[PDB]
Amino acid sequence: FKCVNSLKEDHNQPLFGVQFNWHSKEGDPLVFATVGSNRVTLYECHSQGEIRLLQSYVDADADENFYTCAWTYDSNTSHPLLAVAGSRGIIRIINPITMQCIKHYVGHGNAINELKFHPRDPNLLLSVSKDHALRLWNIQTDTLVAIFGGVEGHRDEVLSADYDLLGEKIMSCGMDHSLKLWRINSKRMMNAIKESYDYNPNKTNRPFISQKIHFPDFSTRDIHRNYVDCVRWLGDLILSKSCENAIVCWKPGKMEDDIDKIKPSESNVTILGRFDYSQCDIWYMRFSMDFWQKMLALGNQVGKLYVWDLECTTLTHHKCGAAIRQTSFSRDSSILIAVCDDASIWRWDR
Ligand SMILES: CS(=O)(=O)c1ccc(-c2cnc(NCc3cccc4c3CCO4)n3cnnc23)cc1
Repeated sequence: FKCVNSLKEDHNQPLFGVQFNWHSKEGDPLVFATVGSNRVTLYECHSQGEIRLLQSYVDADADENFYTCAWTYDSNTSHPLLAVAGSRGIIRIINPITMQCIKHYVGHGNAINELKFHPRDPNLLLSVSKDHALRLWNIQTDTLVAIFGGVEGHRDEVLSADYDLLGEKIMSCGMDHSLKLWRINSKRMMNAIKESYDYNPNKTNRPFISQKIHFPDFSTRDIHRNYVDCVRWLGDLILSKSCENAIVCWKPGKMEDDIDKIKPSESNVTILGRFDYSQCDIWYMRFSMDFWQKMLALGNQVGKLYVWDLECTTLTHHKCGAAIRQTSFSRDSSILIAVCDDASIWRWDR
């Protein structure tokens, strides 16, 4: 990788999130979104390192702080859509052509830390909050499918979550040092998703009733000893990090235990590997993987970018010295974008 371009957003506030749109066809524009302050901005990647500003969404509330964004598509037209959320605890669905808000969802009792779309169903949106819960929404029928939390749920702010390859289960993590598994291919959850598609408030005077999921299907606090701020699946294995200068590769149960045989009472975990690094000991730093899960990237608090081949390279620039909060690879893994605390954006080409 070589640094081919850099820019700074006029607001001068930290950029907390970045995502390339992985739903665009080959030959169509390569676009990424950034979130920081009360803004969402779209950019296009052109040849010879060129980055073109497309449009921006500026929230009516000057005190809103966006923390996360995620891309999906309309199941009938295949047109892209962008979801954004932050400190207000309000989810906004944005049309990327006009950069206008189509609709919004209220409900979480505090800030939203991460948004993720289901890998098979573009209408199923997962949100994780400071209110200690996860929520699953159906954005086609505007319904709240389920709330994951309660008696055996997280006992402090939830920081991250990820669906597995097929979207049969979710792993969540947060300030309580725990990683919790929630199966969504159960008879109860499959029926609830089916019912959310049948609901229409114009054909009944009764409200849609959400599932209250009080119990996870697995839980551990034995991987990290501080806030767990990023989790991703790697097949049936899990990659997770805290502020302790390592990404840990682990699995529930003993070495030969199959993930789908794991019982909620499972007391063991198996450590498989560790990715060690330096100067990344502050809260709120995300790692990412490329589409094919062959590359892993993480920025540090002094502007250095670490890249591992999953099948370590340190990327540095004399003008890049602020904390790198999140990174994103283009679908073909030829471009890597990094966003910083000083509102700067960095483009690395392979
Ligand atoms: C410049 S400062 O004032 O020191 C500062 C630093 C960080 C944050 C901050 C960042 N991001 C999140 N939330 C979502 C997010 C964004 C990125 C990575 C990440 C997560 C959750 C896990 O990892 N924040 C939620 N509440 N505060 C923050 C706020 C102020």
